[PDB]
This record gives sequence, C-alpha cells and structure tokens, in this order.
Amino acid sequence: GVKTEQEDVLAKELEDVNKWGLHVFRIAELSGNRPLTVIMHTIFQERDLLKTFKIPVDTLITYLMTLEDHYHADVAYHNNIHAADVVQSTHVLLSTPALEAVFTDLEILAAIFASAIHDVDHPGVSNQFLINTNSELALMYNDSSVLENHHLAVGFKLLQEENCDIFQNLTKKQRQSLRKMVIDIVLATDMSKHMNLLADLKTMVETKKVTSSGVLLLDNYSDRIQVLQNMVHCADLSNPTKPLQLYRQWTDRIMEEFFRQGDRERERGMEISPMCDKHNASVEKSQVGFIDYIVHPLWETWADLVHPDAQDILDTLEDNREWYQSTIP
Amino acid sequence: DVLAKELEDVNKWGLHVFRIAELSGNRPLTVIMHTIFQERDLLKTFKIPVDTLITYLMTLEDHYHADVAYHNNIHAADVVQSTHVLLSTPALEAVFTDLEILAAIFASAIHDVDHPGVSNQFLINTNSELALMYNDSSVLENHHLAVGFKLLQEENCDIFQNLTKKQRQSLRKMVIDIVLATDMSKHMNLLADLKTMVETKKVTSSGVLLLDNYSDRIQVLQNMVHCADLSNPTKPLQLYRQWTDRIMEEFFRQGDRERERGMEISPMCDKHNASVEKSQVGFIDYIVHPLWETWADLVHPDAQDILDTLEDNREWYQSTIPQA
Ligand SMILES: O[C@@H](CN1CCOCC1)Cn1nccc1-c1ccc(OC(F)F)c(OC2CCCC2)c1
Ligand SMILES: O[C@H](CN1CCOCC1)Cn1ccc(-c2ccc(OC(F)F)c(OC3CCCC3)c2)n1
Ligand SMILES: [Mg+2]
Ligand SMILES: [Mg+2]
Ligand SMILES: [Mg+2]
Ligand SMILES: [Mg+2]
Ligand SMILES: [Mg+2]
Ligand SMILES: [Zn+2]
Ligand SMILES: [Zn+2]
Repeated sequence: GVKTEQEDVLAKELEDVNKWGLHVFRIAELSGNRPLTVIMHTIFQERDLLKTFKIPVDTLITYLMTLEDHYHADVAYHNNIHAADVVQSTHVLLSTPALEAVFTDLEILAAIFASAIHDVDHPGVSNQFLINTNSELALMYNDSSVLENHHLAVGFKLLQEENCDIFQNLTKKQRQSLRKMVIDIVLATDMSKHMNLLADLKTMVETKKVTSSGVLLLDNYSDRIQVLQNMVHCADLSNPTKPLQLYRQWTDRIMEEFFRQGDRERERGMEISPMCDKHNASVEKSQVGFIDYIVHPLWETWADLVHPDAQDILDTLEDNREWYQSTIP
Repeated sequence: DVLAKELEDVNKWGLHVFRIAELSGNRPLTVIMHTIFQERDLLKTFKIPVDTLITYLMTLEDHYHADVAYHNNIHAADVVQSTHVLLSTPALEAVFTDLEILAAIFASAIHDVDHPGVSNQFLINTNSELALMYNDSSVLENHHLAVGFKLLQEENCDIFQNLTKKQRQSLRKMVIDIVLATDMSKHMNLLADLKTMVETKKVTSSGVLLLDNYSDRIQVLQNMVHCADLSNPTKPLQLYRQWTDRIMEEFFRQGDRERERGMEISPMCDKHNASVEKSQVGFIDYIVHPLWETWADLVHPDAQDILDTLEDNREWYQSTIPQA
C-alpha cells in the first residue's frame, strides 16, 4: 500500500508528508530503509501524477527502488534519506499559498523528480576533493559541477533499466521540456553557484509581481525555472530550518561524512578541507556560521518572495541558530 | 625531403596542410605539432622528452577518425598551425607566457578529438549516450577535452610530466576554458563580449595589447582559437574549396542518417536540396566575417591580409549566384 512494507505505523507518520518536519528518519526505519520509494510513491499518488502522466504504478516503484539502490548506504549524509528529505521538502514548498496554480503538472513533476535524483550515486566527497585527487569523474566533467552532472546522468540513465521508464507516456515535447527543467534544477544545486543564485533571487524579489491574494505572477520560462531552482536549493539547504531533533541528526551525519573526507585527505598528505578535520573541529560554531552566512540569507530571501508563507520556517531557523550558539564549548 | 620544404611555411597563413598530410603518411598533426614545439622551443622550456611528445601526438592523432570527412586529424593540424600563426601577431608580442602559449596550442590539437562527424544537436535529438553523459551541454566539446586529457595517461604519453603542480593546474584550466569556447552555440556571446573588449582595449606605446587579468587574457585566447577553428574561408581559395567539400560531405552524411531515422533534415544536410555557394556566403556573412572583422579590429592592422582574402573569397562564392 505504501509501496514497500511491513509492520506499519508508517501510515500515521506519512500523515505528515504535507508538513515541514515530517520525521523522515522514522519513515526510513519503518519502511525498511526505503524512505525515498515510500515518500515518492505517496507524493505521486497525492498529486495524482500517475493518472496525469499515465505512469504505471509498477514502473514507478521499480524505478524508485532502483534509484534508491544507487544512493550509497555507507555515506552518512548524502544517502537515500537525504534524497527523501529533499523530495518531501520540495513537495511542501510547492504547496505554499503564494505559488497556488503557478506551476503546471509537468513543472511539478520536474521539481519532484529533480529532487529525487539530485544527489544520486554521491560518493561522500566534495567536488573539490574529486578535482584535487584527479578522479575519473573530474576528468569526465572537466572540473565543472562534477557531482551534479553525474547525478543527472545516473538519474536519467536508470530510466533505461527494465520497466523503469516512468516518462514513457509523456509526449516527445513534454519529455524534452522535463529533461531541460531537471538539468537546470540539479545543476543549480552545485554549492559553488549559491552566491550567484541568491543574488538573482534577490533581484527577483525586488521586482516581484503578485495578485491581490499575494500569488506570484511568473511570466516565462526564465521566471518559472528560477523559482524552481531556488526552491530545490532551499529544500537542499533546509536542515537548519527543521524541528531541532531532525536538525541535530542531520548535523551529526554531515560531520561524519566531512570527517571521513578529511581522513582521506590526511592519509594522502593533502591539506584537510574546511570543517573536515575531526581533530580540530568546532561543530556548533560551524553550524552558527553556516546559518549566518548561507542558510539565513537564502531563507530570508525565500521568505520575502512568498511572504508570509515561510514565517514559521524562518522563526525555527532563528531558534535553531540559538541552540547551536548556546552549545558552543 | 619535400616534406621539409613544405614545413618551411609553418609560420605562414595558408600552409598547404593537405600536402603535408599526404607527404607525412597521414600524420599532419604529429609533424606540425612537433615542428611547432621545436620552433617555439617548448620541449626545452617545459622539459618535454621528445619521445614522450611523439608518443602522445601519434596516439592523439590516432583518436581522430579517418572516416570523418572534415573533423579529422587534418582539421586539427590546421587549427594548431593557424593558432600558431595568430599567437605571433605583432599586436600580441610578448603578451602571453610560455605556459599560455602551450595551453593554446595544446587546446588546438585536442579540440575536436574523437569527433563522430555529427553535431551536438544531432547527438541531443537522437538521445545519444554522449548527450546523456553531458546533459545536452557542450556535449562534443566536453568529450574532446576528456579524451584529450585521458590520453596523457597512456604509456609514455604524459608530455606535462615535468611541469610544476601549479603549472599543470593552470594549463588544465586554460585548456578547458579554450576548448569549451569552440562550441558554436557560444559564438554570439563570445563575439558580443569580444566587441566590447575591442571598444575598451588598452595598448602600450609599441602598440601591443595590455591584458592585465585572467579574464582578459583567456578571452583573447578563446577568441583566437575560435578564429582559427573558423579560419577556412580566410585561406587561399584552393584550400578553402577543399575544406568546403569536406564539411559538405560530413553534413550530407548526417542528413542521410536523419532521413533514415525519419527526422527533419538539419539545415545544409540535405544532399538533394542544398546550395553550397549560398551556404558559404551565408556562413561568411553571418558568422565568419563578423568574427574576423572584430579580431582584425583588436589587432589592427595585423589581420588585414587575412580579412582581404576572406572578403575576396566571399565575392568569389557569391559570383555564380543570380541576384537582382
Ligand atoms: O556549422 C557551421 C554553423 N552554421 C551556422 C549558420 O551559417 C551556416 C553555418 C559552423 N561549423 N561548425 C562546425 C564546423 C563548421 C564549419 C566549418 C567550415 C565550413 O565551411 C567551410 F569553411 F569549410 C562550414 O560551412 C558551413 C556549412 C554550410 C554553410 C557554412 C562549417
Ligand atoms: O558536501 C559539499 C562539500 N563541502 C565543501 C567544503 O568543505 C567540505 C565539503 C557541501 N555540502 C553539501 C551539503 C552540505 C551541508 C548540509 C547540511 C549541513 O549542516 C546541517 F544542516 F546538517 C552542512 O553543514 C556544514 C557544516 C557547516 C557548513 C557546512 C552542510 N554541505
Ligand atoms: Mg548535491
Ligand atoms: Mg505508452
Ligand atoms: Mg516576470
Ligand atoms: Mg569542435
Ligand atoms: Mg558584415
Ligand atoms: Zn543534496
Ligand atoms: Zn574544430
């Protein structure tokens, strides 16, 4: 029913699929480590996407399970739980009142699909590490958005596996449009594009047009894709805006992943990357810095775009900043 | 022998590269690159073992396809030699470092390696594995770079083995920036920016250009190699005509694949409904002349003879087209 199994209670947790702060770790446990499959299936059913795009349910489940299997179980942060989280967070953002009836079903499908594949086959090390170690991936992609190009290629390639083509009943034009949107969205998740992306989002907020009900008026592909890019980027950077217990766990996981990268750097006699040295870390201080320099500036701007829809998310972010500030040794 | 006599023209625009291809046993890229590396003393400067250089060049040349009419090793050798001439333009004297020179020449050599003889748009439209790998974005150019660099890993092929770490990093960045700029979809943006650079250009007393940051330097190198890539119509008519025969052969083969697949045949790819003369005049009027006149402005008067030949060849190609 939920598309995996077994001994439920899962249904009661999934009632929060439309809420910020769904307990995605609980969902992962209750689903036998299939949070991405369970959450995607739930969202596709809720949004009636199977009917709209004539997606056979068995094809959807087969693709989701295959996709989920290509997130690495031994990567602490960039795994299937993170993918599930970003999907579900995008799903909530898409339903914000300021965006009512703004996006087509194909644009919604693109944002959700992009979210699901956006980190697939992540090795648990950064683009810069891949470049510095002369990896085959960095060679393939000429040092540019190395991971993000790879996530796209894998996510699309998996559609070709037996009974995995969830887009089989889209028209040729729809497939082309969705492909372009998905590429545009996932490439925008490269953190090196953050400053430019934000600057442009600020420009959009300055010139925003809304109806009397505060619904955004987007004029063209440029407007629509920019909103979707920033939406998924916000979802990717949403951990510090979540209920504190979720945020605390995400922080533990990213630090575990960073520290493992630092261990690889130390073993190779390389300079250890910022925040990756387990011997000299300031986890709490670094979270406060992350919020002050990256996450708050982004979310404050999103909050402006959709005002006042994101006020509670912003309030939670500010409370969570204080938690980490208060726990600096 | 005769080859040595022909290679005496290596510093001149209009080198007979087809003759060099014949005389060298179809090794124009290897012989021209070797000649240029000796001429510019690059082996000494960068401590490149001659055996390593030849090994790499032969394997690189092997990775251009013999069965592709235009985008083959002869084209690569032509772009290398043309870049070599442009680098020596008086307006640019003593402007570029040896590493920058090495980057531009290397970029030229690898810039179309493993080209399949079909366009990016064809690869995108046919859902090719290459377009899947590269997310429909500069598909060929990303691939040319990956292959060109990958070949440095073959036995005794690392020509950059004695560069410092920082030199290797810098060369890699520049080569990527240059080859990506050969994607024709970037042409109008490159040109718009080149025009603005020309408008605000700075020169020394001796009239050499002042390029005081990476952005300006790489911009000039990008446009230089792009001009070399688009230099066929600026060459002596006998050479230009041969290049035109080759590109049309390649285009028509793509059009044949499109027709077989039931696709709309791309512009200039239908052997049954194409005018070679009309298409060349269009290529010159809308792409090649606007680019070369801007290059000519940048380095005035260095490129006046090149621009003259281009204008002559345009007048020649339009001569048999009836007009009011
Ligand atoms: O495909 C070309 C772009 N179009 C756009 C609009 O004007 C017509 C050309 C550029 N390109 N890209 C790869 C190879 C070449 C290219 C290189 C030498 C060419 O001609 C001659 F010099 F040999 C050449 O000729 C074109 C083909 C028919 C008309 C002129 C093309
Ligand atoms: O993985 C790349 C590559 N980086 C490049 C530079 O050095 C290390 C590797 C970046 N990245 C992707 C996702 C996150 C991230 C998600 C949640 C985070 O915190 C908490 F919300 F969970 C988080 O916190 C970090 C510690 C404070 C600043 C970053 C980071 N980072
Ligand atoms: Mg990512
Ligand atoms: Mg069907
Ligand atoms: Mg607008
Ligand atoms: Mg090319
Ligand atoms: Mg003109
Ligand atoms: Zn992510
Ligand atoms: Zn070329």
